[PDB]
Amino acid sequence: MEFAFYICGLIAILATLRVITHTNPVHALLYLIISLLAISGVFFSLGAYFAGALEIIVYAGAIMVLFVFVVMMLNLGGSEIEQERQWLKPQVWIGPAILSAIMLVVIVYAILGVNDQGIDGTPISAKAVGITLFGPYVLAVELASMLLLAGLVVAFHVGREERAGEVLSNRKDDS
Amino acid sequence: TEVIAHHWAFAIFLIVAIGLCCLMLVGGWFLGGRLRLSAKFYLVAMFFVIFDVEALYLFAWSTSIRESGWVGFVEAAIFIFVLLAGLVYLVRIGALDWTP
Amino acid sequence: MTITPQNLIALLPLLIVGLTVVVVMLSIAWRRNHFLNATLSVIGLNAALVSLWFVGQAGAMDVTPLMRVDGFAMLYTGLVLLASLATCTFAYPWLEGYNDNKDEFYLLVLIAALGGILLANANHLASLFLGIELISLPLFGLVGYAFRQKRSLEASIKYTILSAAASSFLLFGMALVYAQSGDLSFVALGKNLGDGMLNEPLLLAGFGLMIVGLGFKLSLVPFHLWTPDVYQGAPAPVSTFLATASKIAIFGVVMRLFLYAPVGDSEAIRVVLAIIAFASIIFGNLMALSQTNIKRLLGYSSISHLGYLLVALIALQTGEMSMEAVGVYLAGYLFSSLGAFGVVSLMSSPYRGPDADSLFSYRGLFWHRPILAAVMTVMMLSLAGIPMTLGFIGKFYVLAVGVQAHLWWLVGAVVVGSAIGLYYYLRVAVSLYLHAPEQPSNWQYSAGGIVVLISALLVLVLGVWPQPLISIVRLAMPLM
Amino acid sequence: WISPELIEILLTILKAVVILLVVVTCGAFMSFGERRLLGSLQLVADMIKMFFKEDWIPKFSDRVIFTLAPMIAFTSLLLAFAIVPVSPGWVVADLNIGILFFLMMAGLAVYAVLFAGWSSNNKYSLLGAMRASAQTLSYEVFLGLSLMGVVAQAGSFNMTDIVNSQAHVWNVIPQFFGFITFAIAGVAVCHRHPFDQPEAEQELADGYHIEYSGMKFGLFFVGEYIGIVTISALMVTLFFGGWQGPLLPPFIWFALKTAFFMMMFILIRASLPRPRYDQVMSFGWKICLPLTLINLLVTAAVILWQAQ
Amino acid sequence: MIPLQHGLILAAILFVLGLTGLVIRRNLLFMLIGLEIMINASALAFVVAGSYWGQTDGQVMYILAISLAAAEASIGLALLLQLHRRRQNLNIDSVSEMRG
Repeated sequence: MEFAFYICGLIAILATLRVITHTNPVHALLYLIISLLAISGVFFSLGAYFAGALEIIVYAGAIMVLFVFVVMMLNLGGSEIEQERQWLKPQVWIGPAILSAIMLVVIVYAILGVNDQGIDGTPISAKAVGITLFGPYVLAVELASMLLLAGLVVAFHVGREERAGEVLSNRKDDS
Repeated sequence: TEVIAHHWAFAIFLIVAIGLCCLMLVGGWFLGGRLRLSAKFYLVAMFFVIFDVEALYLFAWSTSIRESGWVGFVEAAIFIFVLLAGLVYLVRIGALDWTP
Repeated sequence: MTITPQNLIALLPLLIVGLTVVVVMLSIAWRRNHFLNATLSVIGLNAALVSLWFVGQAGAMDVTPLMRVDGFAMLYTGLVLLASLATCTFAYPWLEGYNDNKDEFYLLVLIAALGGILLANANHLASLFLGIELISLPLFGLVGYAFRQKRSLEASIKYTILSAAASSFLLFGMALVYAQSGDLSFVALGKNLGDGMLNEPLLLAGFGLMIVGLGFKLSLVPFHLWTPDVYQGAPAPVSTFLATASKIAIFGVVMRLFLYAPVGDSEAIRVVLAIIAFASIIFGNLMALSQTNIKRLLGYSSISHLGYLLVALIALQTGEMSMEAVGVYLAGYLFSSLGAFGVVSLMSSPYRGPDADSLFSYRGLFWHRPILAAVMTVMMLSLAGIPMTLGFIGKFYVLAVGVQAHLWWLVGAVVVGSAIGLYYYLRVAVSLYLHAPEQPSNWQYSAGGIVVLISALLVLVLGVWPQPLISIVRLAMPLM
Repeated sequence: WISPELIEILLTILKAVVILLVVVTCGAFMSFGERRLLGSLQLVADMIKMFFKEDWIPKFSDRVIFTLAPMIAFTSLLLAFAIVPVSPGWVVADLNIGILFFLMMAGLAVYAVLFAGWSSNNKYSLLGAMRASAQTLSYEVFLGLSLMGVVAQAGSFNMTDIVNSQAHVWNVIPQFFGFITFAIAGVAVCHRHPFDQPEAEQELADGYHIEYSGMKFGLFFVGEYIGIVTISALMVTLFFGGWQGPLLPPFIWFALKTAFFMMMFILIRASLPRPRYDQVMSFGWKICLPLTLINLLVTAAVILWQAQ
Repeated sequence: MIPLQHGLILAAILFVLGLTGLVIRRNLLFMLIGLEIMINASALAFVVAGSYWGQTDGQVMYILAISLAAAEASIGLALLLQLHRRRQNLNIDSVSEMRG
């Protein structure tokens, strides 16, 4: 399982490249969905079966669901921003791209110089993650439950409606 | 010499399923001649997401249920107690009822 | 490793804070009351402080691979707990004139206090990551609690996006140092290397990305650009909390990481933090010069004070008193920022709706509330490294640590930054005594008043007599 | 190039293709079976008619996700069936994550409804898609816990270990709460009759099946039914005895139990009326989720009590 | 079979592309999308690091990463909904009322 890993990585890079430089956001979210699927295939190819199954269960089955839910909810197509077309102008495109590409070349120079023992087999199943999830790492999942509770409280308090109606036209400053 | 055959069977199953759907679609094609929805839908999607990520800890607990003793049961019990406290808080505030 | 019944004693403040979290949440569900929930949160934090005393009665041990509890952890847990208590006592009068729900604030403050306690106890990379995220994420709804207002919503947006970016940076750096060293523990980050091999590329780059994330979380240069907007937009108790407790816990876990890991002997991370501390002190004192708003000025002052903490941290492997100096300066900075932001919170109480602009206008503060002006100018003296205050004791400890290990550039930076800082510090101190061009009977407003005047008496007493603070800091010594 | 390993591999490929064709024709045939229970060549005639009809792409829509929503609705819950073992030597997937994979497929099932709702350039179809997607999220949240009851009883995720742990006692009787929660979640996610068409409370909401004509509608028409037959297969292989029987062959037993459970689904089609939307969401959030969490805690205490 | 360098380079490339899409784009929704790209890249790097040494800590850090991603996505989407309901636009350069 090495050529599958390489092709999944290549189409993941391609899919997120089409994510970054797209115009309408629902197609970009679809490209991110297939990118998450490819990274899940990468996770499967490295013996992390739980990680890839989790990516499609959680990251592609719940998080992209939230993104498309918001997009399909408030009805953006990117209106008044597609016609501007700021990201497909070059004087904004060279700067951050070559800066973050300098970051890319320096961090992959930092990647090299480490001994290569290779990715081994022995796929770590969910049983090992379970036995090391409630052994040494108990407080991790307890306070992660507390953290998820805090995130739910924050986002519910910030983003509720305060108005009655299952169809609402947009008023400025909520009437 | 059996798991390779199983992986091959999985591969041909997936490939021929998408190929069957593609050929079915193109055989159907060939022949013949400012508003806003709501905020409670986003809220229920967020409830689904948060409780699914807590369900992930329950997912990983369910595989190692026997190898972890009663102390792991106690830790998962207080985890589930925190989960149910959050759920009953959501029930009692009124953010979970629909009332259309 | 398993957790023994006697290991539950060292876990007690975290369990008490979690129990008061679920008790407060059940009280919100059952009744939705403000005073009862605030009293429950205060009682839970006080019981956590008595539990910290009970921990001090017990031993200091490694509870799990995630957490090791010792005197350093006890000191930072106590500081975070009393900062959260101060945040609640400053937030009740602000929430008294609030139109929407006013109990999720206490819930998020309690959860962020739990995150600060986890960071105080963090002996692990996963524990560090979870602690800073448990600090960051309740603060999103704390900053955007007054999301009806424009500026609080903008500050919440900026804080959320930049904290997500810095969390990604920290996570990638932690992944790099896990790829380099095959153990996620603090003490085993360079144990597989030796004989001058310690300056390896992958470990150094991962620690650089971790430095980027923690420099966002400690308002260092040039990751400090979130500081004034977040301080200004957030409510004043939120500014108090994310100035004192969050930054105290993040610097505590940074000090524990740089003490326990053997990368403190590396002469590249030390130089990078020397440059960062130099630029942080100099830049923050420079942009705090021409400031009229008090919250932005306090944010730049915080940038300078984490710069002073960073120069106190550079000499950790040589000065032998850097942990004590950092603890004393953090006690002084905590009390001084607590008093200043308490004056800011009490004068900006209640909320008075989102339509009215929440400008401070500290000029003429003495002519209608003299005690608040007195404690505010005491904290303004304390933040400048001026004597008869505890901030001078902290500055003296920082300068002694910097000059013990011969950090001449950093000592000169501290001197120049303090000389620049006292300009606007005493400018605010004078301006709160001038004549006002234009221009309270409740029990909890009085409670905030006695809290800030107790902070003023504490900094005055420990400025004229710092010896009990030195005794209780040196008694709390981490296990080497 | 005649080698017995290649012969065995090609026989496994033949097993995969015959199980795919048999599940497809099972769904297609008992579509007509349900329509009679509410002439097997009538579906062949319908397929000929649907093949000889033009697919309409709306001029206000796009030619990618409008056709990709029925793609998801068919193939996601089609490859959900690859997990199911019908016999010890007639299985196509023996991978370790034998329950998480069905969770992946059920999580991706909402994409079809959402993409169809946007693809139909119609506000009412979008609102109906929002209602249906909210319902299926609100039930697939605890679908996982309903499966984790049996997973915790049987130890691992592998369905072979599940059906070998069903040797002494089937999991239906110790866990009836898990059985009813999984039945409810599978009814709601696959859009079965009681948790179906949530447009009944608003006339500003319309279905996502509208503006789908010909093959793109037939993909949904066969995809929901392939989904209900693979949900029935999941149900029998988890809670009932997978391929387990005294005398008749194991695949005959599997077919008999699957047929029994979709005649039970026909009984569901006949008996209960459709509840209101608020009642459906309130049920799925307040009753089902604490009950399955309590079921997981109870089966944890049970399996840790008699562990000797 | 697979060197660590290729997997870490893939994760680094994803992190670079996510940071680039976070910087160069004015839309807040696309900024959150890029943030989740960097979170997934760091999680992928942790998964490769855990799979190289054979330990299960990489997958646990992946679980913590996706829990943070879920909660942060919920918070960012609630903030995006509030920004749309108040400002009626999603230009991140528009909400810049705080000058130095």
